[PDB]
Amino acid sequence: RDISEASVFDAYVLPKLYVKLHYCVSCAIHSKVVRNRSREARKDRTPP
Amino acid sequence: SQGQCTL
Amino acid sequence: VTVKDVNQQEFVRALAAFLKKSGKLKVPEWVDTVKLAKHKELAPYDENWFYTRAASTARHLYLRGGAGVGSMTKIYGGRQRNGVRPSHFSRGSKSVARRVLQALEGLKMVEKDQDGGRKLTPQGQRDLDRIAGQVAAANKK
Amino acid sequence: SLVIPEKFQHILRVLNTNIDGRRKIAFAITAIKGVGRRYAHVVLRKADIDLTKRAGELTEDEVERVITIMQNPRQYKIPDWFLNRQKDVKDGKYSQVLANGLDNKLREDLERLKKIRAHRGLRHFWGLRVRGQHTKTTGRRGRT
Amino acid sequence: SKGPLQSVQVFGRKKTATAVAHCKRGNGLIKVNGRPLEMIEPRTLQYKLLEPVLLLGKERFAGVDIRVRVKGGGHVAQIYAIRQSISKALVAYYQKYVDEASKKEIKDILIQYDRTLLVADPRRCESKKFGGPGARARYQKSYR
RNA sequence: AAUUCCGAUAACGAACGAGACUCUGGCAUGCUAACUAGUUACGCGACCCCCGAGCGGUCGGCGUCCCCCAACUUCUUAGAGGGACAAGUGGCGUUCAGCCACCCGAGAUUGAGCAAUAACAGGUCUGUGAUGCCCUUAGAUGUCCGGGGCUGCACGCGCGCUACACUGACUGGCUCAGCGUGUGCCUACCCUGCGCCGGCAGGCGCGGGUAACCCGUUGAACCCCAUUCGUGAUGGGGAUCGGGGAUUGCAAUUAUUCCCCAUGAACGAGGAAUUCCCAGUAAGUGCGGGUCAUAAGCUUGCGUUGAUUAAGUCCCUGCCCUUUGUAC
Repeated sequence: RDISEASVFDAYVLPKLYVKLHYCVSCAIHSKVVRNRSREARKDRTPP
Repeated sequence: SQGQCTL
Repeated sequence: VTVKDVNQQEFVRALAAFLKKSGKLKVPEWVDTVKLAKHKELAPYDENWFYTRAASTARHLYLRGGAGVGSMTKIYGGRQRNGVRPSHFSRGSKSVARRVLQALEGLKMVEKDQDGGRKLTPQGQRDLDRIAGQVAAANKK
Repeated sequence: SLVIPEKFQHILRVLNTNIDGRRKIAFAITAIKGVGRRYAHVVLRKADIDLTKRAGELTEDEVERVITIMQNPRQYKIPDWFLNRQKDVKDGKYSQVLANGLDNKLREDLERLKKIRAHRGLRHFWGLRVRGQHTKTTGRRGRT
Repeated sequence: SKGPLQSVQVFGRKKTATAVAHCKRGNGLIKVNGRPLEMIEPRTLQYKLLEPVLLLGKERFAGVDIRVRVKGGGHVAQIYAIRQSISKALVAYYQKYVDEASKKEIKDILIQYDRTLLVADPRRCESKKFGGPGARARYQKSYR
């Protein structure tokens, strides 16, 4: 909103930043992503 | 991030 | 009218003025060189403190009878500040108002009770009621 | 309550020390080391001088009588227990010491305590406690 | 007319402030220990004391009389104990001896103004619990 | 708040712990009956206005246990019972558990004791004539006496008190308190009232209480009112020191403490950085009991004054549960 107020454009500009992300497993945990799962937990998939 | 206000 | 339907502050001031006008209350030798209370840091600010306190004392004796030295000292206690140490409570003094109750005895307004203490005489009660009526009349007009 | 009273002095230089005239008579004479607040009240009562007026409005005759009361208060049959020093060790006379007199007497007592080599005198010379203080946390300001 | 023993006595409490009202038919005198209602020590809170007088009809408090005696409480507590005493003394008298239609309207007016005129507040002093100077508080502690 | 409860469900019956139970305050114009308490009146007296006035107004001044010279418990408390259980209306909710608004209601979350197995190399041998082992034992580390320090002092650390002011402080007056201890086997030592003397702590004579009976209607403190000081480290803040006296015991100097006159330094709200607190709460402010020959700046409680902040989360620091790598 602070940028939008100063924006000249008639609400036609919405730039998006898309960046590929790659973490190995030693620091995947530190990032907090991939928290450890339960014994039946492992057999899962995407999450929601 | 303390639930002060009430995205 | 009784003494209840008049202002307490103005009634005390009027009685103190009446005692000053009469000039018959007994005055001790130590007039303006002693403290009224133990807790105080200074001598009484204004003169006639003997008359003003005698005026208030006669009023307290009117409300409650059979009051002696121990009863009076509880009443007039004062907030004793001891500087660095936490402050405590100090009872009223003893000897000075013993001259007051001897002064009232000299003026024939207190009488020794059957078991102890001093009780209001008809002369004292009559005087307190008429000055109360004068106070009420002055307040109205 | 006069607008501009005559013979008004902003300060007074009696007893070699200035007294703040803009304050009241009962509270400006207190700069003397022998005259405090309560003592100032009782002497004014003895001198029957009104307390409303300040130190700068009192006449010369009133000031002189106040000074005389200061110097010899026991003459006016004031209570003995009210005196500064009572029952002096060196003399049997009862009197009050004022300003440099109080300092002179105190130094005479202090040098006397040093000569006798008593416990109070030794710690006074050492600059320490006397009245049962706890120097574990007492004396943390005036001593390095 | 001259109906004897037409008196009702009510009580109110505000933190152990026991105020008793002895209400009967009379000229309209309200006294506390024989001391007038207006001539009370808290003159600042005198308006609060006279609130039932200003809210209900002065004719009603002239037909009846109230006597208040207090043994316990404080200063604000005692004023409210007396204030609630005369309010429910008038309510009790208006319940027992006069038309109940007016009893409903005065009760409705009292509730509309402030419910505390009739209810005794349940909240009392809460016992202190060890570990801190107040009942809920804790004595400040540090790890080192 | 809660594996409490509800539901899909290989769990059903249960049990431990929350819960539940027990302690104190919240109430009927309910009961029982309380002179060791009050209320209303009764026959008085003291008075106030006033004609002799008025069913006038106050008395914690008299008595209604040798009495007919009256009863009752609303207020003072001590026995028993319901009332508050999300019960009733509305909304949210898998229409279930549960959550919120609302009316009648003394109160719509009133505070506390006990509090599952077990882990602490948690602390106490200085709590017992509970104790293992070692240790000085007649120049004892015992018992007996006396004195000294346990407080010392350059410096840092915890909880705390006093204030840095004008909503203030000083002087004078006025109006309210409850829990609660109060004369002891060995143990002398209790609470105090009344009256007098003394400027004050204090002293002297006369009594009550082994206790709802006396202190004590516990006339406590800011608080309510009137005067003074008026932005000046200014009567306030009062640390340290001198002198005088009583207090307690044998004894107070290395001052138990207290009373009067005194010197009268910092203290313009304090950087980091943390703690406690959500309703009678915090906080102010006192006052009891524990301590004691005398005692509190400690501690537990009882009060009077007594508000806003929030009904939220795990952002910082930590616990619980599961999924759970793991030679632990």
